[PDB]
Amino acid sequence: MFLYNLTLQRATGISFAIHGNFSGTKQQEIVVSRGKILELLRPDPNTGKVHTLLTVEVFGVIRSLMAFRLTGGTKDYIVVGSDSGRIVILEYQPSKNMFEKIHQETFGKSGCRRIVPGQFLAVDPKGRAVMISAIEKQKLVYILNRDAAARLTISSPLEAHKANTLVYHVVGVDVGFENPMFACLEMDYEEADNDPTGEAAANTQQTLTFYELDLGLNHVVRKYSEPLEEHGNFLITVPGGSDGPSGVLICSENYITYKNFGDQPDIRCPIPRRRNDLDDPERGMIFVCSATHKTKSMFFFLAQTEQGDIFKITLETDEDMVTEIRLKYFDT
Amino acid sequence: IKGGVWRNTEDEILKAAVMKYGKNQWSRIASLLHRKSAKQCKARWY
Amino acid sequence: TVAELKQLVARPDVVEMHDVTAQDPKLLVHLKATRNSVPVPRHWCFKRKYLQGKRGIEKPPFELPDFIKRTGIQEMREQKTMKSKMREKVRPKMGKIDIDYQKLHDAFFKWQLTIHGDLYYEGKEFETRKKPGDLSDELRISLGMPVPPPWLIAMQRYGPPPSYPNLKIPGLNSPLYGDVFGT
Amino acid sequence: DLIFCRKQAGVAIGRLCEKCDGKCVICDSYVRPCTLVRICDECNYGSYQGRCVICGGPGVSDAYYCKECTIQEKDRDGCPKIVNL
Amino acid sequence: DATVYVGGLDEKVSEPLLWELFLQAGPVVNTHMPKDRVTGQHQGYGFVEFLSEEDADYAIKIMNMIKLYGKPIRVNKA
Amino acid sequence: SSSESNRDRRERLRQLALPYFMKNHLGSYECKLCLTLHNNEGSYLAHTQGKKHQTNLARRAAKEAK
Amino acid sequence: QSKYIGTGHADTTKWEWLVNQHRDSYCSYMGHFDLLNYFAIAENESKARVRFNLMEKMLQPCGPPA
Amino acid sequence: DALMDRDLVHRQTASAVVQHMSLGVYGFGCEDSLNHLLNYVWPNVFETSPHVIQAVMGALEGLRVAIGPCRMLQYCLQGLFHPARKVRDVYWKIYNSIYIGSQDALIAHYPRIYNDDKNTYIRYELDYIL
Amino acid sequence: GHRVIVSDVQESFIWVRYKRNENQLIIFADDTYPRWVTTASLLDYDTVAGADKFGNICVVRLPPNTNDEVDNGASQKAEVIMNYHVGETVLSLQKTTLIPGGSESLVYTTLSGGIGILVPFTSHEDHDFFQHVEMHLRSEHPPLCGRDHLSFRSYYFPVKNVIDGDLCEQFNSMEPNKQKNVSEELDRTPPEVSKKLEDIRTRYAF
RNA sequence: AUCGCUUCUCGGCCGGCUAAGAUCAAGUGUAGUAUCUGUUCUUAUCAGUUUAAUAUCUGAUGUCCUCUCGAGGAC
Ligand SMILES: [Zn+2]
Ligand SMILES: [Zn+2]
Ligand SMILES: [Zn+2]
Ligand SMILES: [Zn+2]
Repeated sequence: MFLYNLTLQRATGISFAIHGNFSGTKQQEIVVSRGKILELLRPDPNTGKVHTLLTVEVFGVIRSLMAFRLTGGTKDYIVVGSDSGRIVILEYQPSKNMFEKIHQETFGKSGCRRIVPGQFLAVDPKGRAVMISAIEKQKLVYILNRDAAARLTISSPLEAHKANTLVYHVVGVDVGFENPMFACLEMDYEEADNDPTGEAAANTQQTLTFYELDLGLNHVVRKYSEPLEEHGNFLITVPGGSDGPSGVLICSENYITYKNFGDQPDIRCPIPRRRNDLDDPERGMIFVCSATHKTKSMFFFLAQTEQGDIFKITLETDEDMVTEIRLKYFDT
Repeated sequence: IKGGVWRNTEDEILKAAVMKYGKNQWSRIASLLHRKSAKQCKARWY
Repeated sequence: TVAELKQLVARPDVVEMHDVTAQDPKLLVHLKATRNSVPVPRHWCFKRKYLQGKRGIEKPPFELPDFIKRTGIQEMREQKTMKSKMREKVRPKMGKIDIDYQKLHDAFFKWQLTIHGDLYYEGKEFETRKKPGDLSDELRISLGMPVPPPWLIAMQRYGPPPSYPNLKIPGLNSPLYGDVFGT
Repeated sequence: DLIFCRKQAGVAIGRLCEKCDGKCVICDSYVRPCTLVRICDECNYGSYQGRCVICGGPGVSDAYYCKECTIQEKDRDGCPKIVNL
Repeated sequence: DATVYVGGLDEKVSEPLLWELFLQAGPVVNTHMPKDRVTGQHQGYGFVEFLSEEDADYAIKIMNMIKLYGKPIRVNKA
Repeated sequence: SSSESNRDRRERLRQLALPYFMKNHLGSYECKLCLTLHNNEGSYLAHTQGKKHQTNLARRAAKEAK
Repeated sequence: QSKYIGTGHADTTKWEWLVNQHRDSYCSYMGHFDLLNYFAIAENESKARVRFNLMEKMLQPCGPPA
Repeated sequence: DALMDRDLVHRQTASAVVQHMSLGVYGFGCEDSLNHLLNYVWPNVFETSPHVIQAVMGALEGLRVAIGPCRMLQYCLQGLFHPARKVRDVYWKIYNSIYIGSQDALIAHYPRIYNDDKNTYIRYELDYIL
Repeated sequence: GHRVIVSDVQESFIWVRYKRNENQLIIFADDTYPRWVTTASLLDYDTVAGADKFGNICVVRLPPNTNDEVDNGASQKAEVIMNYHVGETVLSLQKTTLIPGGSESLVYTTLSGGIGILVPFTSHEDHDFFQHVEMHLRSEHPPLCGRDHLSFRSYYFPVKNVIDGDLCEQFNSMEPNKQKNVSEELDRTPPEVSKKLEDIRTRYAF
């Protein structure tokens, strides 16, 4: 017997969303990722009716997705974190109404792995170097520079390898025209495996480390480390240089902490709770995801709880020194 | 180069060959063995 | 203790002589009995290096699948003096096989083992798959019975055999088609 | 005495000389050239520009992997430029 | 009783149809059915060693029902 | 090819001079007493022409005659 | 092989083998969007909190060693 | 007939045949007979001869991709913890060969292993039922 | 109405016939593989379809020689006739005829929100043709991420007897030189090819 | 009819001469395996190493006293 397969209704589930300018237009095309599917939408400034410009199936499990831009560049490419051992850089040709495969690079084995990258994906604000990472042991970097014709060329990889180290999340860091930085959440289980008592199960804090790419030395050295008080799930870029301070926000259990280097001391704030809540007090809270709103005038952040509570995160700074943090209830 | 130590295999095969062909034909017997000549086969017999 | 270790398993029969020396028997007991997994081959603890040529000298050289036999190549392949060989170079004749390209475009299309629960080991060939209740053709011929084999009439009177106690043979406690009169 | 270097695979294309020209590196075979070889500039640099991946002569061509090593995914490991020990 | 003596056979019978033949009753552990070398043919009498004795005494009871080539087969203890 | 003739000629010579030696389902020569395998029958024959092969036939000789 | 995590050997313990297959299962859960969503459905949480609890269970699972 | 051993070279070369066949036929649905042949392949696992052991390795690798890991692993389970050192050396070598590739797809096929005192060996995630 | 199909959470299918007089529950067959089972469906009396918690679809058929009354860990089993990885977990399986006047087909939803169908072939011609489709398409039009199609559909279990329609339909999106040149490798025309794939969809579904 | 001898008959085992006519083919090296032959452990006990278990390897021959390995006494 033989069976021919047909899809009829394509999956409506949306795992990821990235907003960039893919046509070189002042409008913002929204590239969203259905489960096995790559998808491209066009919302309308006036009526807001969301036009689907493209829907394509990649025949592979999408893992993470990020959009980026060359420095001061006109247009935006796409980086596809995949389940294969290949990162691919894509460009949507507005005319042809379909994507082209701009770059195909093979960093390792196939399928969702423990040590194989593609899991977590970060990129520099200036688009110099994109950093790709697995859950454990392997963190790789591809450096990007436009060619003589200003068409994108990808470099050779690098290696961040650190033994027996779990990576919670990786977020690009803002340093304008500098040696790029990266915020890697890490933890070491090597303390836990050699501790028959079970003490290392507790009393082990996830280490926040900033790697520094260095163009001139063309390797990636561990530079910054601080132990995190409590375990946060994810991090947030804080645009630095001209606009705002350069630092990272850390979303932690029942807290958010701006935690940065230089002389900058950490700033913690509790995650506010609603008056007269019916839930188990034993159930804490963190934030799910965050979408930064970046404006030539100002900037802020948007956070959400399990319960769906979006807050507007703000920074109170003295010059480049942030003194405190202000969170106003935004919506739900 | 052909010269060397005598082997039980070469020696037994020499027995059988001498039995079959006869004493006066040496070139025929040297033909079967490897790494040995007719003179060497004859003098090895006698 | 190899004794009490046999009380902790659904199929303790899996535990064997050297099994009690295992570095982790308290698991291997639970693995070896896993549902569809297959046993380890037995040729070790036998020092014979997995084979000898005793039973292997009575085997046929080979026999073709019937699909290849009907073709007719078998008769085509079957002798030559040396000067005929240097004549075979100077003379040479062509087209000795002269196969039918229709036939060899036919057989393997138009015309043309074991399950997972089995694995081969050294000496095993015929036996497991002649048993009480299962005999060969010819010996049927010497016996000369038309389609029970008649001494399973006396397996009525004298009783079920001590040697194969689990026995069932047709018509008695085993309620039979072709050759096989007992299982 | 002779074994892979296995440094991280870069974007540099492999280069085989006259001798090694047709060989798929790992399977040692000439069959079904399909994909392409990548080795790090740490293995391929300078006097190694256009050098053979094996003997150390000038590369006249580029190595192609077989289909055999493709499905077994061996082409994705460290750079298969043999180093003498 | 572990062994039995078996008379009155035809040489087309061999050690195999004895193997198969008496294991129909109960397994023959050790088979002995002489091959005569001189004229290369069998006289047709057999000796059988079993696992233990019970096999072979049941074998005395049941055993002499076999008929090899239309003809009678002797089985007795030994 | 001349090499091919020797293989043929050294099998026949070890067939003439030859009851124990045989050829298995493969091509090798074997001594069925001693259960030895021989690269060439003549090489095998010598083992067949040896004093150890001799003994193990006598020992099996006695072992049967008992 | 050694530098490839999950490599086994003859001296491999139970505990290490099972904690391996655990951690690999968890990386699969982080990997496949759906199966993750199944988990979120069954036991009611966010996708986030699920992945968080898993990342907590990465080092521990089965608890202390022996 | 060949894999059943007259002499080692038969097992070796025949095994190589099983390899290239196994890569070639992949995905077309013939796996059954390849399983049957895998039966006769399987005893040859044990030997010290370099060419036959590396041959058998290539063999079982191709058979890995063609048959799928599940069946492989179902032949490779019991050998892991067996008391002897030999069997563990080898079955762990095999299990590694099966492990590096397709490590992603192995998850489903690890059997149920009961939990002892200090450790919980049951993965309960798979037992969540809607 | 005759037999009963047990679905294990782990060891998958257990064929169980209920003897009415003895009232006994009878396991006469089981699967050759462990599979984590979401739900089952009957294509017919002798076949069973099943989905994996991991998002696989298997179909296992009894041998026609099965013993209907009986009394390592089993006696006789059933061969696995199909393995296909959807990549999306399937919580229900239902066989039906989607459209009036259409051909009977198999139906699977998934957890991702997608709804799709499996369809039998009525001819070896469309069979082999779609085979060449899949073949020259794959290498000539690789998947987007660089991930291979074949492996992705063979992901947990190797593909057996399934042609992927969503790859065959991408014939539309290829460049006209791809479309044409491939059609030549297929010895057809873009209209021929295209309509011939519209055949199955049309006839069976929308 | 028997013995011996003989004759016939039947059955079974059951390559010419010459100057011998003249003349006479071997690659290498790096790794590695297999198959032949020859030769060695009647060691007793215990302890340790070691092995799946063997095997193997590694160490010594109830204690004290007296007399000339043996004898006696005390345990
Ligand atoms: Zn290198
Ligand atoms: Zn070269
Ligand atoms: Zn290759
Ligand atoms: Zn011998």
